[PDB]
Amino acid sequence: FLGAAGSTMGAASMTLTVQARNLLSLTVWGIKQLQARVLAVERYLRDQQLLGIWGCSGKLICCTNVPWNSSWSNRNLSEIWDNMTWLQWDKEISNYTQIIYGLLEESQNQQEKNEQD
Amino acid sequence: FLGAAGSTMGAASMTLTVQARNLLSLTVWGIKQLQARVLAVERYLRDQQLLGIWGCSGKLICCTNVPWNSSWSNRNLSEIWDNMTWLQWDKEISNYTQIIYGLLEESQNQQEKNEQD
Amino acid sequence: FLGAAGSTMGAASMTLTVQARNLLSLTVWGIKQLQARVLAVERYLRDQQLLGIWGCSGKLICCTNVPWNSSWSNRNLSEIWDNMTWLQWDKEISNYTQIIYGLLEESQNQQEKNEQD
Amino acid sequence: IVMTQTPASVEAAVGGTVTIKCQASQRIGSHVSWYQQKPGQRPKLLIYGASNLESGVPSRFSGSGSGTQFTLTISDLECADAATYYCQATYDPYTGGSYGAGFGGGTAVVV
Amino acid sequence: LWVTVYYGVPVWKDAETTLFCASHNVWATHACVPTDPNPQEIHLENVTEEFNMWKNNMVEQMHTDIISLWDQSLKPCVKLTPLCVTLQCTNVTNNITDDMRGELKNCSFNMTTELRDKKQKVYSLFYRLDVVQIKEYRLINCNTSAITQACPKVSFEPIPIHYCAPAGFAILKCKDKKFNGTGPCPSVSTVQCTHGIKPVVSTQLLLNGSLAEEEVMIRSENITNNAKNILVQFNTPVQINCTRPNNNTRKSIRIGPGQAFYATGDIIGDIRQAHCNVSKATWNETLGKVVKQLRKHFGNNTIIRFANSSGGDLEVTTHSFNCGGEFFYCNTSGLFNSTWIDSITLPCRIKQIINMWQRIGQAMYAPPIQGVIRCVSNITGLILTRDTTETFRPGGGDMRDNWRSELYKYKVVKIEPLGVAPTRCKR
Amino acid sequence: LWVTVYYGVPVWKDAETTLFCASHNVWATHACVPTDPNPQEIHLENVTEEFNMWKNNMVEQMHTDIISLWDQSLKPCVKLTPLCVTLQCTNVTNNITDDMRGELKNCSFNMTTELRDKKQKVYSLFYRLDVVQIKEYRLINCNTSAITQACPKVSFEPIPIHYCAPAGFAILKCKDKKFNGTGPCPSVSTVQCTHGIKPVVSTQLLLNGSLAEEEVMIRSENITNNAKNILVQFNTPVQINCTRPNNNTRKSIRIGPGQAFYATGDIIGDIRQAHCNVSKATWNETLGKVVKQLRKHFGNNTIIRFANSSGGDLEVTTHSFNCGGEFFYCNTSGLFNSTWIDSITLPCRIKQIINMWQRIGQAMYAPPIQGVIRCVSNITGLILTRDTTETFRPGGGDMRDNWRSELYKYKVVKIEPLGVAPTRCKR
Ligand SMILES: *[C@@H]1O[C@H](CO)[C@@H](O[C@@H]2O[C@H](CO)[C@@H](O[C@@H]3O[C@H](CO)[C@@H](O)[C@H](O)[C@@H]3O)[C@H](O)[C@H]2NC(C)=O)[C@H](O)[C@H]1NC(C)=O
Ligand SMILES: *[C@@H]1O[C@H](CO)[C@@H](O[C@@H]2O[C@H](CO)[C@@H](O[C@@H]3O[C@H](CO)[C@@H](O)[C@H](O)[C@@H]3O)[C@H](O)[C@H]2NC(C)=O)[C@H](O)[C@H]1NC(C)=O
Ligand SMILES: *[C@@H]1O[C@H](CO)[C@@H](O[C@@H]2O[C@H](CO)[C@@H](O)[C@H](O)[C@H]2NC(C)=O)[C@H](O)[C@H]1NC(C)=O
Ligand SMILES: *[C@@H]1O[C@H](CO)[C@@H](O[C@@H]2O[C@H](CO)[C@@H](O)[C@H](O)[C@H]2NC(C)=O)[C@H](O)[C@H]1NC(C)=O
Ligand SMILES: *[C@@H]1O[C@H](CO)[C@@H](O[C@@H]2O[C@H](CO)[C@@H](O)[C@H](O)[C@H]2NC(C)=O)[C@H](O)[C@H]1NC(C)=O
Ligand SMILES: *[C@@H]1O[C@H](CO)[C@@H](O[C@@H]2O[C@H](CO)[C@@H](O)[C@H](O)[C@H]2NC(C)=O)[C@H](O)[C@H]1NC(C)=O
Ligand SMILES: *[C@@H]1O[C@H](CO)[C@@H](O[C@@H]2O[C@H](CO)[C@@H](O)[C@H](O)[C@H]2NC(C)=O)[C@H](O)[C@H]1NC(C)=O
Ligand SMILES: *[C@@H]1O[C@H](CO)[C@@H](O[C@@H]2O[C@H](CO)[C@@H](O)[C@H](O)[C@H]2NC(C)=O)[C@H](O)[C@H]1NC(C)=O
Ligand SMILES: *[C@@H]1O[C@H](CO)[C@@H](O[C@@H]2O[C@H](CO)[C@@H](O)[C@H](O)[C@H]2NC(C)=O)[C@H](O)[C@H]1NC(C)=O
Ligand SMILES: *[C@@H]1O[C@H](CO)[C@@H](O[C@@H]2O[C@H](CO)[C@@H](O)[C@H](O)[C@H]2NC(C)=O)[C@H](O)[C@H]1NC(C)=O
Ligand SMILES: *[C@@H]1O[C@H](CO)[C@@H](O[C@@H]2O[C@H](CO)[C@@H](O)[C@H](O)[C@H]2NC(C)=O)[C@H](O)[C@H]1NC(C)=O
Ligand SMILES: *[C@@H]1O[C@H](CO)[C@@H](O)[C@H](O)[C@H]1NC(C)=O
Ligand SMILES: *[C@@H]1O[C@H](CO)[C@@H](O)[C@H](O)[C@H]1NC(C)=O
Ligand SMILES: *[C@@H]1O[C@H](CO)[C@@H](O)[C@H](O)[C@H]1NC(C)=O
Ligand SMILES: *[C@@H]1O[C@H](CO)[C@@H](O)[C@H](O)[C@H]1NC(C)=O
Ligand SMILES: *[C@@H]1O[C@H](CO)[C@@H](O)[C@H](O)[C@H]1NC(C)=O
Ligand SMILES: *[C@@H]1O[C@H](CO)[C@@H](O)[C@H](O)[C@H]1NC(C)=O
Ligand SMILES: *[C@@H]1O[C@H](CO)[C@@H](O)[C@H](O)[C@H]1NC(C)=O
Ligand SMILES: *[C@@H]1O[C@H](CO)[C@@H](O)[C@H](O)[C@H]1NC(C)=O
Ligand SMILES: *[C@@H]1O[C@H](CO)[C@@H](O)[C@H](O)[C@H]1NC(C)=O
Ligand SMILES: *[C@@H]1O[C@H](CO)[C@@H](O)[C@H](O)[C@H]1NC(C)=O
Ligand SMILES: *[C@@H]1O[C@H](CO)[C@@H](O)[C@H](O)[C@H]1NC(C)=O
Ligand SMILES: *[C@@H]1O[C@H](CO)[C@@H](O)[C@H](O)[C@H]1NC(C)=O
Ligand SMILES: *[C@@H]1O[C@H](CO)[C@@H](O)[C@H](O)[C@H]1NC(C)=O
Ligand SMILES: *[C@@H]1O[C@H](CO)[C@@H](O)[C@H](O)[C@H]1NC(C)=O
Ligand SMILES: *[C@@H]1O[C@H](CO)[C@@H](O)[C@H](O)[C@H]1NC(C)=O
Ligand SMILES: *[C@@H]1O[C@H](CO)[C@@H](O)[C@H](O)[C@H]1NC(C)=O
Ligand SMILES: *[C@@H]1O[C@H](CO)[C@@H](O)[C@H](O)[C@H]1NC(C)=O
Ligand SMILES: *[C@@H]1O[C@H](CO)[C@@H](O)[C@H](O)[C@H]1NC(C)=O
Repeated sequence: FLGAAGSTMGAASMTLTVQARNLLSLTVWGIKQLQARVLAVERYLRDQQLLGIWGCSGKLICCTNVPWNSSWSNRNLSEIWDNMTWLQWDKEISNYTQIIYGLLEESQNQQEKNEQD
Repeated sequence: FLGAAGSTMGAASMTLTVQARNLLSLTVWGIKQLQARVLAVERYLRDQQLLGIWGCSGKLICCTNVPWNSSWSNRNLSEIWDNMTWLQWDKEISNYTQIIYGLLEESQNQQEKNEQD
Repeated sequence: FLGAAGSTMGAASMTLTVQARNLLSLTVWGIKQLQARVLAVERYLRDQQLLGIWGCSGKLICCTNVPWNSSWSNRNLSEIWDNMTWLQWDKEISNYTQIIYGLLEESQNQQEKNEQD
Repeated sequence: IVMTQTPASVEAAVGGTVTIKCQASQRIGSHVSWYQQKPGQRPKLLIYGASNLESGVPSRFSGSGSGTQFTLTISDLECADAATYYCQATYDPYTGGSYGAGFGGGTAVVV
Repeated sequence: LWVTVYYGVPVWKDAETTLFCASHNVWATHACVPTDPNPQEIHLENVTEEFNMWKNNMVEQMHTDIISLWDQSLKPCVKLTPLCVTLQCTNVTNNITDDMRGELKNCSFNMTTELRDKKQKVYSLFYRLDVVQIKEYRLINCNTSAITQACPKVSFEPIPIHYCAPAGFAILKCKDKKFNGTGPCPSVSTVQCTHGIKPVVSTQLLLNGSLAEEEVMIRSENITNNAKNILVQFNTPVQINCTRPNNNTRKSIRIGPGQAFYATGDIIGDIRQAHCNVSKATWNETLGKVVKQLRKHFGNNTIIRFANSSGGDLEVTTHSFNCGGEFFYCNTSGLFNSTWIDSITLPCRIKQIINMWQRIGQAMYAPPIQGVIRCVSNITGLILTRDTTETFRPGGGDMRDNWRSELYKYKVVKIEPLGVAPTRCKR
Repeated sequence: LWVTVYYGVPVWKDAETTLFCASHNVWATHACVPTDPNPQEIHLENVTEEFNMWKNNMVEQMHTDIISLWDQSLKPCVKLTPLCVTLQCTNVTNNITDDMRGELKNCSFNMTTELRDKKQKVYSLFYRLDVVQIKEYRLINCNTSAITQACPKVSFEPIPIHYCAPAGFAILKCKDKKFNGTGPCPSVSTVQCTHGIKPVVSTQLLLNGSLAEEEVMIRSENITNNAKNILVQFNTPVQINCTRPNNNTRKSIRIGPGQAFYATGDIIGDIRQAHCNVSKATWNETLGKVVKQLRKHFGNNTIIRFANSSGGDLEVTTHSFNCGGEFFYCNTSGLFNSTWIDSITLPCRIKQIINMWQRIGQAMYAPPIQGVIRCVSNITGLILTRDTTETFRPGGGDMRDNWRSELYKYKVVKIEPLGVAPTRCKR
């Protein structure tokens, strides 16, 4: 059901409905199933909470109020969307994940709410 | 808390806030409670995931971009909303559920997103 | 990570992204962890279900169609937002919680849906 | 189920150089062999993988490539060394086998 | 005005949940969540909150879990049922001091070998406190409960654990010097996990706990009601040095297929009495501080008398000390012998058959430890009871009163993030 | 440009999770999730991924679960403690061949009856490998561990199981012929569940596993380091036919209320030695292929010598074969007897007292099976160790090195569906 099969980010961005569904889909082999079901739920909810707080809930593609900081990359969109595998991209900017996520939260709480009320 | 008590689809569509809430609401009778709580959560989340992917999240009534295919029914809306019990309706078109759901996902991913970005 | 640290409701309403995240964040000390994880999930989902049914999903601040009934309070907004700690406020109107919540559900099901379809 | 070849036909003077090129529809590492087929004869192997010649093959034949882009350079062309050259994928990325699995070509090299 | 819904509001209410353990040893378990190497503590400005150490359910959870672990860890061990046999037994006299006369006995008996059709004659040296005279003796508790030996590889060291709230919950800590057992305090902070608490098990004198920072604290329910225990927390440690001077050996005796009994062996060197040394001047200053604080509730010119103990069993009248896995029952008299208007040597006894949290129906046998034991501990507080002059003496009781002295600072609350307020806006 | 968030991105990272079982027998459990009758396999074009069979935690889970099941399934069975009695015992000579002289003994003993005040005199024929001479004998392990008989209704057949990842996780399979134990491979597919793996337990020769598809595969860590095992996977099966020719009977002897011991009975017909027949020509071609492949790492003109075994216990020096529930320890010599520059009959022994995964502290007794056993298996690979000439010989070790030969193709990964990229759009 996975992509990144030579699929560059442009094409890969269109297969999101598949990968988004396979996230949820007292014997030795008894208790283990209960523990495994709980784990699957936990991961699902953590991602949904982030989409919620950033205002991306219900969407596969979410444009936000955070500008791209050039310190995060050394390529043009015309280079990455056409030549890079989603998987390669994620590895290249992995060390900025926590920066972007914090900015995304502020971009909602303040910009779309405290300033809108 | 259940409807379909002689309630045709028109009237039944208005009671959705009740039925939508009763979905979530190491001894022999110890471990069983833990297993039962996990099951209740699992069912709740599966329905929420479908509403999310179809763009029906947060709504009780959701109009979509999928046209009704006449091959799915032999009745007018003027006949089913007034004369059929929600329960009867669900049984009559049960064999098309998987068709409609696949169409609903495409109607979002492509029509409301890949074509909007 | 908690507020209400002398923070009146005005200021407190701006820290919601923090408190909203710490809600999700067969040995004696084995089975207990499994039970505790299930509890944390259960509480998270109950609050999300209420936000969903009231049309407040995805938001930290949600204005609704329910008017404030003066029988619920003895103060002006100019008095409570500036002089009361969120915590004090919640205690003062705690006995009306169930009234407000029922009104909020009707304010969606009927006013935003049955009357919009 | 992998290779395509594009030059179709090339002419050169005696002592000159020509090149030909193949592409893979799927990445196949360095798993491309090359053949020389003279008219009326069964084909001869020139190259094992993208960078390796078979013993007995003149040093004037050489090549390289990886992933999906592969080439063959034939220098010091000898008079009347005319042949059709071909590419073969020696790796099947779908089944995992490593054997000739798809073949194609056509170069009309004339000297 | 209109109703506006807010989510993530900083509101909490009192709650009871189970707690997570964070951190081979009998209690350590080695199945706890690794702790946060850089834990956070969040101060709450202008927050006053009410705590009650006597009604704190964290105490009950510590008690329940430690008992359950005791059994989960020691249950899969060798049973000693075959030792409930008439013993032939006489006094050890070969190389002893006067203080040890009658303390040890050399017992011998007919016991099952690897084969069930054969018997072996074996011997073990037992402490007087473990046998009952019927030269014929019975082991203590062969008429009351089954005896299981503890597994020799299991450590009894009081390795600390931390309790952590589940997401959706938090633990509030009362950071307030001079705060007694109950009431509001103006200094509160939020933590997710507690400080590490060592599951130290003792009676009369609390060992290796936390210290008070400004003054000796006297915490009790009521005070004037003399049916309650007084927990006294020192603001300075008193160092106590305990020893078991005899060099012991041990024997492994097969009691049937797959099992062996750890018997005591012979003693190397002369036989001396176990004892604890409490620094004397330190102890005298420490009690003077306790007295000055006690007078605040009894009168500035009231005589405060300290007595040794009430009558009772060893678990009541002697200090209970568990170190190295050995079980000591110390005299604790001479420490409490004054009216208030070098070292103190406390003779101490050793017992191997233990009845502890489950007072009846179950017994555990502490196997011998070879060599000599030296143990140094911090006295951090006292358990006192009260009787012109007030009389106080060492008390005791269930472990809950000792463990609550490390949890008096914590309360469990739940977070209620969803609520409403009137605003000038509308949908 | 602006940050755009994408959800459901096809991104994965290495992960360790527990796996689900999908599929009365001792391992089958009959509490697994029914498998998908039409499972999917999804090919990943242009994906190269790195696998390492020696660091694969799926091996550790198989090992841990199979051991836990062994005990969960055999724990609630009759204990044989009463048989640890001096036995009076002499050789079986009534109708035997030369190869069996001294192999079986007729033992008799005094054992507990339904009533505890009465004894019965019973007998059983034991294999030499199960007793210790003290005409007086002890059973093996009555001086080491408790012996519990396996329940007679429990099957030991190696019924295959499938491992399945939890939602949010996936298993990647390396579909690459000629792929060795480590490194990247260009052919990867995604599955949710593994192929079925039979929990076959053996030593020296791997039975009933998967075959290589193009060439005999030689997989090892290092190769040049002779401290590591070499796993050799055949691309063709070698058929091996094992038998236990004696027609046995069995007896049920009550050992007290609610319990009975399964004793061996009398033997019908003459007594012959158990043995295995390996087709000879097939075996000779199979090793020739192994040798041609071994030379790739040792030299084209290097002599490859095969020796029978190192010294050691039966679990090391003989082939371990479990079939019908009977436990065989086969000679495995003559199969490895060459330098490389009809059938082979392997004499085989039978043992009933088993010490397997838990090497000490526990023993299991295999009850007798009535009648005659004939078993046909596929040799799918070898466990070899290495010592001008290289010398190789059958090896052994913990079961993890045998089970990893069926899991070398799999890796567990986690899905990380949420991430960002710069785009020409904005909110
Ligand atoms: C109060 O805290 C002190 C300090 O942690 C505890 O003392 C420690 O006790 C353990 C157990 O007896 C000692 O460990 C042993 O050390 C010997 C080597 O000398 C080793 O052979 C044993 O196998 C074992 O590891 C530890 O050294 C000792 N620490 C110090 C600094 O002396 C004391 O037990 C605690 N009090 C109570 C009542 O629990
Ligand atoms: C390798 O695979 C083969 C084929 O599955 C295994 O052989 C099978 O072994 C079982 C157990 O001994 C046989 O079942 C028995 O059959 C008799 C009737 O003949 C019945 O009375 C017993 O109650 C039991 O059901 C099974 O027939 C046999 N299969 C074949 C085709 O002969 C072999 O055991 C595996 N090797 C190893 C080491 O596990
Ligand atoms: C059960 O079915 C009956 C009809 O078969 C429903 O009765 C009618 O309800 C309508 C309102 O929807 C009224 O205007 C009619 O006058 C009723 N008929 C009679 C004879 O009284 C009845 O409402 C159904 N039950 C429920 C709960 O909907
Ligand atoms: C605790 O309460 C005090 C007042 O009782 C708050 O102090 C004032 O805060 C405002 C800002 O909101 C300042 O303009 C005033 O000058 C402060 N007063 C003084 C005397 O300095 C205090 O901020 C509250 N604590 C918190 C965290 O909000
Ligand atoms: C694997 O990579 C190759 C290129 O290295 C991709 O092949 C090209 O795909 C484009 C469409 O995106 C076609 O227009 C080209 O003609 C293809 N090249 C050749 C030589 O055929 C291939 O599509 C990638 N695999 C996947 C699944 O995307
Ligand atoms: C007895 O109390 C002393 C004093 O509090 C403890 O020694 C301190 O330990 C902390 C670490 O927990 C160090 O940071 C201090 O520097 C130490 N102070 C001194 C004077 O040494 C001692 O560890 C306690 N002993 C026991 C068994 O708990
Ligand atoms: C308990 O033992 C400690 C040592 O572990 C004793 O303190 C030491 O005393 C010597 C002098 O005899 C000094 O040289 C050391 O520097 C001291 N060590 C420490 C850490 O202070 C202590 O006196 C003993 N207590 C009792 C009551 O006997
Ligand atoms: C508390 O101290 C008193 C006074 O010493 C103890 O009473 C007697 O003490 C003498 C030694 O001076 C003993 O020989 C007597 O046997 C003690 N009397 C009794 C009845 O035992 C008193 O026992 C001490 N109490 C405790 C619990 O130790
Ligand atoms: C021994 O190996 C043979 C050959 O691989 C196995 O027989 C094949 O079994 C598959 C089903 O798994 C069939 O589709 C093939 O047609 C069979 N081939 C032949 C030649 O019979 C045989 O089952 C294996 N034996 C054991 C015990 O595993
Ligand atoms: C192992 O047993 C098989 C049968 O289960 C033997 O193969 C059979 O041999 C006879 C001739 O004696 C043929 O008629 C059958 O058709 C063969 N059957 C099969 C399935 O091949 C095999 O030879 C025995 N192996 C050894 C080493 O003795
Ligand atoms: C490996 O083979 C050698 C050679 O046969 C074995 O050595 C001796 O073999 C003879 C039979 O030819 C026996 O009678 C001797 O008892 C064997 N010697 C010893 C010391 O046992 C050798 O034992 C074989 N090794 C293994 C593990 O089977
Ligand atoms: C105990 O008795 C045995 C004889 O049964 C003797 O050898 C041993 O020395 C005695 N031990 C002591 C401490 O008296
Ligand atoms: C053993 O101790 C008792 C109690 O003190 C004493 O009466 C008896 O005489 C002692 N026996 C020996 C041999 O010393
Ligand atoms: C062992 O049993 C014999 C039976 O004759 C008895 O005389 C002897 O005193 C017993 N010995 C012990 C140490 O109990
Ligand atoms: C065991 O014997 C002692 C003898 O002092 C007695 O006090 C105790 O009550 C007895 N135990 C039981 C359970 O009867
Ligand atoms: C603790 O302090 C409060 C006042 O803050 C006081 O009312 C209460 O009685 C004190 N507790 C005890 C046991 O004296
Ligand atoms: C206690 O003090 C005495 C001297 O009065 C000394 O001989 C003994 O060893 C000390 N014991 C301990 C445990 O320090
Ligand atoms: C403590 O020691 C004294 C001797 O000073 C003794 O009289 C008293 O009985 C002992 N107390 C206990 C509880 O052992
Ligand atoms: C208490 O003090 C007196 C002296 O006033 C002394 O004789 C007695 O032995 C002391 N008691 C203890 C237990 O040390
Ligand atoms: C202990 O305090 C008493 C007064 O209560 C005093 O008489 C005595 O001298 C003091 N002893 C020491 C060692 O300080
Ligand atoms: C074993 O001994 C019994 C007598 O106790 C005899 O009847 C039986 O035939 C013997 N069995 C064998 C195999 O020698
Ligand atoms: C039993 O076997 C041993 C070992 O081979 C042999 O010495 C003995 O003589 C045999 N006994 C009989 C009765 O054959
Ligand atoms: C059974 O016990 C008697 C006791 O007199 C003994 O003579 C006999 O040898 C024992 N028999 C067996 C088979 O152990
Ligand atoms: C049991 O006896 C055998 C005799 O050969 C010995 O090697 C083994 O070590 C003994 N078992 C134990 C646990 O001592
Ligand atoms: C497996 O193949 C890689 C190259 O793809 C090589 O580097 C590695 O050494 C090989 N493994 C062994 C054990 O030789
Ligand atoms: C092995 O081969 C022999 C003939 O050499 C035959 O008698 C025997 O039955 C065969 N055994 C098996 C298990 O096939
Ligand atoms: C295998 O059989 C040979 C006889 O050919 C024998 O010498 C050797 O000791 C046996 N090996 C084992 C491990 O039983
Ligand atoms: C190994 O081969 C030799 C002949 O070279 C033969 O005599 C010997 O018995 C064989 N070894 C085995 C175990 O079959
Ligand atoms: C087995 O291979 C050897 C060479 O290593 C050869 O001499 C022998 O004849 C072969 N035997 C069979 C049955 O093929």
